[PDB]
This record gives sequence, C-alpha cells and structure tokens, in this order.
Amino acid sequence: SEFQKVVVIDAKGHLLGRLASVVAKQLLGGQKVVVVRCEELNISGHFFRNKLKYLAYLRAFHFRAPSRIFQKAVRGMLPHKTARGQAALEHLQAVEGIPPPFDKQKRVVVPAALRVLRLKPGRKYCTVGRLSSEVGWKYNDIVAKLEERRKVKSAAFYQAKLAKQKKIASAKEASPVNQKLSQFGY
Amino acid sequence: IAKRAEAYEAEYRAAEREQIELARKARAEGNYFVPHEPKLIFVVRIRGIN
Amino acid sequence: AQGHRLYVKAKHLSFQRSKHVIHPGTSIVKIEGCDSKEEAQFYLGKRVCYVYKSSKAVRGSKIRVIWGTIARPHGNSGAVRARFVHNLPAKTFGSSLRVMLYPSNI
Amino acid sequence: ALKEYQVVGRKVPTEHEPVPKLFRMRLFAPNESVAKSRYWYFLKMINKVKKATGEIVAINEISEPKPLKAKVFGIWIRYDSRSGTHNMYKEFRDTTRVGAVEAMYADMAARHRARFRSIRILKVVEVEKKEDVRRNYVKQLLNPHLKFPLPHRRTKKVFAPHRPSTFY
Amino acid sequence: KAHFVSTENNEPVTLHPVA
Amino acid sequence: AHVQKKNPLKNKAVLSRLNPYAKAYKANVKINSEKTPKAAGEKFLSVLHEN
Amino acid sequence: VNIIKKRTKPFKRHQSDRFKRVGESWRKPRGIDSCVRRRFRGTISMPKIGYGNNKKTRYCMPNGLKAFLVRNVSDVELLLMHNKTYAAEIAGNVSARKRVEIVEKARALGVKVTNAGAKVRSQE
RNA sequence: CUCUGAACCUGUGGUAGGUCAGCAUCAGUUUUCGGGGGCGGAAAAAGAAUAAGGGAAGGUGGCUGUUUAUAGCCCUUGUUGUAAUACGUCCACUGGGGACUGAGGACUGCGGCUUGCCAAGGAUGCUGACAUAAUGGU
RNA sequence: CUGCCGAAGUUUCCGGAUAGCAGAAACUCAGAUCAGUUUUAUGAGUAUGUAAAAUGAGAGUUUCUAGUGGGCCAUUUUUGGUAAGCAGAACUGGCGAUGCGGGAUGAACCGAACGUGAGGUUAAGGUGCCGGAAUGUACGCUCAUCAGACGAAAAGGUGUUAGUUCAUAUGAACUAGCCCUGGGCGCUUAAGCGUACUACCCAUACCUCACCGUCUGGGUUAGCUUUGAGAAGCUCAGACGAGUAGGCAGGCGUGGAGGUUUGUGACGAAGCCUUGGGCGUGAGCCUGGGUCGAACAGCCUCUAGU
RNA sequence: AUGUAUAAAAAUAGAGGUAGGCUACUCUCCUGUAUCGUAGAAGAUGGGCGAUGGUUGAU
Repeated sequence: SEFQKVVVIDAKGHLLGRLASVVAKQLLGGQKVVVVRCEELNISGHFFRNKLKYLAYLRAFHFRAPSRIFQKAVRGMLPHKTARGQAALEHLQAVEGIPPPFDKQKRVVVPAALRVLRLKPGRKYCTVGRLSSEVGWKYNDIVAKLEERRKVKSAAFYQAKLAKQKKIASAKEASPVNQKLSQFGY
Repeated sequence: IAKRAEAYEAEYRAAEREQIELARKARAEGNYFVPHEPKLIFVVRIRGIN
Repeated sequence: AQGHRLYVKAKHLSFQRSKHVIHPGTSIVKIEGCDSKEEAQFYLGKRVCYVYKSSKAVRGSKIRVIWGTIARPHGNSGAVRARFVHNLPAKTFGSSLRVMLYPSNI
Repeated sequence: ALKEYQVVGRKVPTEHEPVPKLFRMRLFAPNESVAKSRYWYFLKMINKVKKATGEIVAINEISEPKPLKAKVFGIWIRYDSRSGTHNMYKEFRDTTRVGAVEAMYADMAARHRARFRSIRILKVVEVEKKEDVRRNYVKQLLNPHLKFPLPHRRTKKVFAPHRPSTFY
Repeated sequence: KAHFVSTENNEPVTLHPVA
Repeated sequence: AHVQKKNPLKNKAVLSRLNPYAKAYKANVKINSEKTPKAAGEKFLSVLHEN
Repeated sequence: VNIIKKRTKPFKRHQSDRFKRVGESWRKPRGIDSCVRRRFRGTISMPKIGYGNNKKTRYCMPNGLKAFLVRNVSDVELLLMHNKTYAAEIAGNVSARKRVEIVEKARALGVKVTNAGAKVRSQE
C-alpha cells in the first residue's frame, strides 16, 4: 500500500528469507530500507542445522556479523551484476541493535515475514545473532548491554508520552464539541 | 424469410418442451426415458500442426 | 504544511516483459494505495505523467513531463499497464509517477 | 467440485434377450461426462458388459437431504498400487456425503499418493450410531464437552506499524 | 430415436465393485 | 461491397437486415403461470434415495 | 492521408562495423552456418518484402510530395498540373545562373522546391 | 456597352493550413463491472412458518439411567406452496468503465424509420494551444 | 539485390541404366475421378483383404529435365542375448533445408512451425526474490542434525505419520506414505510433496485490423463529363508467406557504342569529404555544405576484360 | 520535494495500559480504514468580536 521515503524495520522475530525477499523487492522499488536489530533475526530449523549450513560456507570473505549475514541474503535476491541491482544494495542499511539516528524513529514490521505468523508452533528456530556468536562474532555481549540501556530510556520516554497523552485524552471528553457532533464516527 | 424464421423458432420451442414433458412423465411414472442421440457435433482442433 | 497534490503517487516497476524479452512500449505502474485488480479499474484511463528535471532550461523552466494513460490492470495485486507518449527510459525503474484524477467519471 | 450422480444403464435389446437387466450405480464425478465414463468402467470391470453393447438410460444428480446436520460417513475404497490390490475403510465427519468423498480423495492423495482413476468407491454409508464409529478422532468429536483452542490460521498492506496481536 | 424403458419386472439393481 | 464486417450480435441494424424476425421475437414467455405440479412419484424417489 | 514508414533504420551488412574493408551496403549472407542468415534471436534484421511501404504513399516525402529532378526551366514547367503531388528538386550540377531562374519560375507555377536556397544569397 | 477578383483607395464585409493536444457522437475489435427476466434441476435439496405422531440422544426438567417438563433435538406425515435460494441454461433484456484501430473516398446496395431521416456497403464533429515549439530525425 | 517454386538424402535391379521425389509444355476433363480417410458387408482366417456408404479435394495423363542416389537421433517392433549392460536387424517419423516460447544452461524433451506491425487471447511452463505473474484459497502428508524441491537403494530404525487387523483400554502382527541411516539467494503449519478449485503471467502460436508481396478468381471500349484506356492501364475479391541443392522471374550498378534529352558545366563537370536532408524491402539513387578544377549525365537500344 | 508528518517494550501458544494493598482488579487489543495536521489571491487587504489564547519565526 502506502510507502515512505525511508523505512526503518525492526528485525526482531522476522524470518531471514521472508524478510530479505520483501526487502529486496522494496529496494528495487526505489525505497530506502534500514533494518535494525539484525542480530535478532530468526531462521526456521534447528540451531544445529544452521550451524552446519554456516560451517559449510566457512569451508571469498566469510562475514560473521549478523547485519552482514542479512545483507548477503538480500544481495542474492538482487541483480547485483547490473547497475540497477548495484544501486538497490546501496539503498539498504543493515545494522545490529538500534543506533541513535534510528532510535527515535518509528520502526515498522513485515507481517509476511514474522516468525509467529509463519512458523508452526513448537518448531525449532535459531536466532541469527545467537547463531553468529559461535562463528566469530564477539560483540553479542556488549550489543545486548546497550539494548537494555536503550530499552530503559525508551520506556521512560513512553511513560512521559503516555502521561502527556492522558492529559489530552481527559480533555478530549471535556470539550462538548466532541459529543455534540460525534455522529461522523469521530 | 420472416415467416420461415418464425416457424423454425416455433419448432425449436415445441421440440424442447416435448423433451421436458416426456422426461416429466417418465419421472412421475417411475420409468426411464432416454433422449435420442444427437446427429450434430461441433469439432474443434486443439493441437498444432507439428 | 499541506501542498496541493491533486494526483496519486505511483511507481514505475518494469516493462511488459517475459523472462528474456522486454516490451518498452508498455510500462508496469504500481499505483500505491491500490491493492487488487478490481480496485485498479478506477484508475483505468486516467492520465499518468513522469515529472523530472534537466539542467538545461527551456522557456525558463527546468521541469519536463512525459504524459501517458493507464490502459489495463496487470496481475492480481493492482499493478496497471500504462502507455506513454514517449516510452519511459529504462533508468526510471523505481522512479515515482503521478496519476491524475482526470478524465473523471465520479 | 464433486457431484453425486445416479447412473442407470442397460444393454441394448436383441433377439437373444427381449428385455435386458437394469443396473443402477451411485458414483461421484465433477460433470456427467465423467460419471458416465466411470460407470461404464465399473460394469465392464464387473459384469464384463461392453460399453458398445450398452447404453445409459438415466442420469440424475443427488443433493444432500440434510446438509445442515453434521453426520459421520463410512467409506470403502479399492486401491490400485504397485501391488495393485488393497482395500481400506475410513470415516469422516461432515454435513454432505459429497464432502466426505472430496475429503477422502484428499487424504489418499496426501498419504498414499493415489489418483482418482485408481480409487473405486464401493459404498458410502452414514454411520448414525456413535458406537459403530471405529475411529478415535470421530469419537472425540462426539463428546458433549467439545471446546478447543483455535488452530493457528497464519493470516498487499505491507509494513504494519505495530506488532500484531496474534491472539483471541 | 427416443424410447421408453419400463421398470415393471425390471427394477434396477444397485451395483458395487468387487473388493 | 462489404468493406467492413459488422457483427449482428452487436450491431442491431445489421441484425435487422439479416433476420427480418427480430422485431417480433418475445424471448421471455411465461409458461408455468400458476400450476407447477411436482411430478416425481414415490417409486422414483425410493430409487433415487438409495444406499 | 499520412505517410507511414514501416522502418526508418537502414539495413546494414552483417559484420560491417567490425571491418573497414566490408562496406555498409547490404549483402545477403551466403554462409550456411551464419546465425544472421538463419535469423536467430539477437541477430540483425534482413530486407524482406514485408517491410515494403504502402503503394499510395511510396516515394513520398514527409511533406506528402514526390521528388522530381529538374535540370532547367523546361523540366519545372511539366509540373503545372502536378504541383500538389510533386516537388521540384534542382539537380546538383545545375549552376547558380539556372538555379535562380528555376526558383523564380517554380514560384509562379506554385511548385515547392526542395533545395531552392542553394548556391545563392539574398538581397532585399 | 461588356470584360479585366485588373492598379490603388475605400471595405473594419466575410472565409481562413501544418505539427501536437482535449472532448463529444459513432463504427470495427476487445476487456472488465453490474441490473432485470424466462426456463430447467427431487417442477432443486434445505429451511422457516407449521397441525400432529414416534423416537432416542452427547439429557433439559425430573434425575449415569431418563423422554418435555422448569431446554430442546431427530425421524415421518402434514404444512404455506404454485415458497425462496443456489446451480445450470437462455433473453434478437438492459446500464456503465477502459484500451487499440478510422482502412475506403460522388452516387449506386441491403435494411430500419417516415419525400426525407438513420448507429444501414470502413470518422466525423466541436474546440484549443503551439506554431515564430512541439513534433520528430541524426 | 529482391521475389516466387523447392527436393532428395533411396525402392529396384546393378560405376551406372531405371524408378521415386521436384518442375515445364501439350493434351481431357469438374455429368471425373481421386485419398498415409473412416465405414458397411461379402468372404476368408480381435484383426485381415476384397467389393460397395460417409467425408474431403476437380482429376487423369503424355512427353523431357535439374538435383538427390549419407546418416544421426527418437519411437515401436524385435532375436539372440549376457557378469550386467548390450548387440543385431527391421518398423515409423522428426531434425538433416527450421527460426520461435519453455526446459537454469544444452541439438534432439515439452509447446509451436516464420512477411512488416497495432490490439486482444492463449499453449508449454510458470507466479517468494533475482523474474512478467496470488507470500492465492481449501485440505493433508514432511522435520532432515544431508530431506525435499528437479548402486552399497534392498532394507533397518527407542524414526514417524495415518493407521488397519487380531488378541485380551493396552499390546502384538501387519497396511502404506515420508524422513533418518543405508539455477542462485533462500524456503519448513513452505517458497517442499500430493490432490481440488479460482485468479494471473506471455511465443513468431490463435483471433480482428492495417500494410507488403505472390498466387488465384473476376470486372473494364459505338473508350458515356467520374473523366480511373502507358488494355503493357485501371479496378474488385479471397487465400497464402521457413528454406539448403536446384528451378524461375523482375530489378540495381560499371566501361564503351547508336539514338535521344532543342540535356548539365569556369555563375564550377567529374572525383573526394560530411554527427546535413530525403527516397527505395534491398541492390542503390537524389540532394545541402565543404573541397575541387574540365569535363559529364538521365531515357530507349547495343556491347563487355562489368 | 509535494504532509519529503508519526520513537515504548513485550508476549503472541498472551501482553500491555488502569487502579487498589509482588497477592488479588478492571478495561483495551481482534493492527494504521489510526493519530497529529489540513479552510484564506498556497493562501490577499482591513474591520472586528472572541480568544486574550493558539500557531510559530528570530536571535
């Protein structure tokens, strides 16, 4: 449906293949896509299954960061040999965690890629950041530490916004104009 | 030509109704009435010349 | 603020192509906000344009427009086929478009 | 969509036999062309009666008398496989006899990779009595305390703003 | 041609394939 | 003669030329007015409602 | 009446852009194992009679007129009755002494000249 | 006298071609939404309403067993009925939207209206702007 | 240069004479015959041949005259085989003369056979992204820690899924399916597999139209104010369009010759140069500008060291 | 460019808000087709009334 000039996507609980396919199609549509929390990406299958899949890949440059793992999946779904697919890649920014510039921006999700809406209950799935922890990535511990720090600050902002929202909500019914002409569904 | 066309359309309606009436009578009487096989067949070619 | 925007935003996706053959005469346009072929029937026949700019100025204006008209829907997802007075360049894939509300039947 | 067709057929009269025997069959087909063809397969398969020496005297579609009342149907089939000889009995719960056969054709194809041509349904009978049910799942469906959680439905409108509720 | 088949003394018999 | 072929099923003028009977056709004629007798004996119903 | 051209690009000889010794003028490819002769995908087109243009508009310039080569005033007078179908075209070897007299004569005859301003200047 | 659209004055009279656009009324082709009606199908099956009878349930009341209660259900007839609907089929029944084409060049013909008129042997009207750029070409 | 026809690649006797295939001419015919046709029935042994109903097409010649006079693969039939494979013949078409959509790719596989185009609709195959098209619907099967997706392979499984049957809620024996063991990115209540139903994608294929050409069938002279008689013209209609060897027709260009243009040229011939313009399907032709400095061309015919 | 407008986290197979004193509460979810914003020669000139607030620019 409606689009935006730049899109920030929260990759928590999103399947790797499903999200990458939607992102790759959006990149070829000229949109600018920024994917945050790339280390919480989920892949269907046992963590043993993906460990050997990555270990087989280890046996070019074998990138270990979860963000570069996601970029590899997106890269394969683009015509990177041509200029059109080259420009699409430069319009994508995959990062782990939520950096400050995208910290205070709305983060949308893709229901077609969400694990809960796409994976059978009880199925074993592995987290990309957790999977990448035993392949060479050594920043998982600190990335989590900033994440809780960001969550505390984000929660404090939400309480301030919620407390402020209570003021307009209380004053919403105070004005008689709301009740007088609420026949329009508003 | 107009009179011939009207007669043909009258024949079609009567021939269709009589088939319906015959089937209705057989259904009510419990017997089975089998309509006549058709002499007209429209054939379409579906595969190419290769 | 609030601009004018008497049109609908749209994107140029690709040409009417098979796997290996392209037909630049017809372009596939995604009118964003339209999600099915039945919804696409509203926008059939509307005037679509590609507004771009060139560094050289003509008559004191640096804006050039290629006009087109939406012909028929394409697929089940509300994408439409548009034919322009000049075939759209291949480099305008993913570029924005403007779908007017005229000619109107509402 | 399958349809239950009642087909009655007989051989053409001749000097040897003044009046021929009347054979009636109930079988399921999408259109009357398939039902007539399948009916001729069974008679040749059974009575060894030639199609060229016979004719179809009556064809009738049958609708479910009580399509708004849930029932249990017992279905017997014959299987043509690598061995080429098998017979199984299955039970399904639904409201339409045709619906059971469509569901029946689903599981054989899903499990045994069988086809429409191989299966020849001998008989379909509604199993009204609860005791006569031989299948555990139908028996579970017949308890007075039927209440279960929702099976997951895994339902353009891309880029949702908020996390979906995905709950009741 | 069209003809009728009387069901008297020639009642239809239901047929099933042999198991 | 005949520069362009016109379909009688869309051009009413060509249909009127080809068929001097379309002016009086009466396509929909009411047959079953107020009788509609259900004609299905019990013998037929028993045979149909079998197995 | 509008002139329709089935094709505007010329038919170039195959491999004429790889060698200077092979000219652009169209030559039918006689090679049996040639992809151009067998008309594969991506191979160039060849002159076929299907590309032939409408008989009514054949030999017609984009302005709707047919060229008529003129070497003197006597040639241009022939177009007295055909001035709406033909345009006078003065030959390349006709001198400027005669080009001016052809253009002045073609003006009174109501005849278009395709190269009327050649080898001359003006003096108002 | 006639003629010279003959020169000029007076006309302030009229009528005004090429490229690109917009719309309308049409014709050929086509695509996509509807509305109404006839007929067939067990003259749909159901079902509601509905006067009864019988039965059992995964049993209401009474008390798992029980039989309409202090809930009802199923079967059968009856039932309004000539029900409705779905499906199939048909209408020389009708209302819109979109796109691509306009070949031919006096009149002939086949038809429909009422000499004339027409959607009937293939596009014409009404406008503009730009032209002194657009349209193109290389 | 263009257009129109167009094989055979092999019987048979034996380098061949035939024939076949493909054209030319003259004949006689559509009230006559014919067919990689289907029947009917007679017989004969489900088939068989013969004789006489349907369907389609107007048919039969005679004469002489080019090329071919290899095979590959595939299908079926096959005889023996024999580590197993395979080999051997025969049967039949396709390619060999043939591009196009799909098949990741590929010459043998699935569709489809070709003038130049606009629009529409499909085939085969497809619709997660690369990629045009449903991250469609409704059921199920599958968890792999090598699935799947496009021979050790038999079987085993404290492996499942549905389970059936038999014993007395359980257990045993079994019934199958799938897994384990024995194009890319990625997918796992699938973007896997099986079934059913809608929608959608696009080939040179199909339909409608326009245009080119060819073939075929007509019309056209007391040459009517429709003037449209280069009768070698004009005009109307329908069908058709791959192509090697080969056959046939019409055109483009070059040197010289006869005739002609009461032809072009120092106010610039010829030649050459050019991201100038135009014409022709093409060979080619016309032209602007620049350069240049003395000759040259169109048309009919003739000619060739073209 | 054409509103270049929108900051919880979290489970989902339950969470959040709301309130009482982590134990007992309640309400909402079932997406954003929401919310903010939006009227003027793209937005003029005055008279006001009414806010005497709001919208913001400038440092």
